[PDB]
Amino acid sequence: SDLGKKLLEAARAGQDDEVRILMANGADVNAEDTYGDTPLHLAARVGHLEIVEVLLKNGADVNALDFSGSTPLHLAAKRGHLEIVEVLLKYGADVNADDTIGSTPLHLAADTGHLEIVEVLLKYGADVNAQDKFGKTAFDISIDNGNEDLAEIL
Repeated sequence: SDLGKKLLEAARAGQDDEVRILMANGADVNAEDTYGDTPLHLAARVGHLEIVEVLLKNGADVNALDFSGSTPLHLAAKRGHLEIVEVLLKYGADVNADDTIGSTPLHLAADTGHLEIVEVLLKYGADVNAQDKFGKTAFDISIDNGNEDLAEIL
C-alpha cells in the first residue's frame, strides 16, 4: 500500500492536514507497518490526540493488535496520554486487553505511575486481579515500585 505507508508516517508525525488528505484519497485507515502497528497505534503512542480522533471517525479499529499483542489503549496508557485513553475508551477500546506477556492497560499505567489513567481504566471496568504472565497484578506492580498512592486505589 503506497498510501498506507504515507498515512502511517503522517499519523506518527502529527501532520493532520496530510492525514486528512490521504484518507480522502483512499488510504487504508488500518494500514500496518512491519511491526503490525496501525496509524491509530502510532498516534496513540506518540500522543497526537487530533490524529487519534480523526482516525477513529474514519473507522479505525480501536482494538487493532500489533505483533506484540498491544492495542492502542496499551500504548496510550503506558505513555501517559490521558485524553487519548479517554477517547479510545469512549469508542469501545477493550479495557482488559492482554498483550504478549499478559500486561493489560492497567498494568502499564500502574508501572509508569499514571494515577489519573489508572482511575479511568478502573471506571471502565479494568480487572484489578488480572495477572501478567509472571504472576504480577497492577497492585503488585505498585508495591514493587514503592508507589503508595497507586497501591491504595489498586
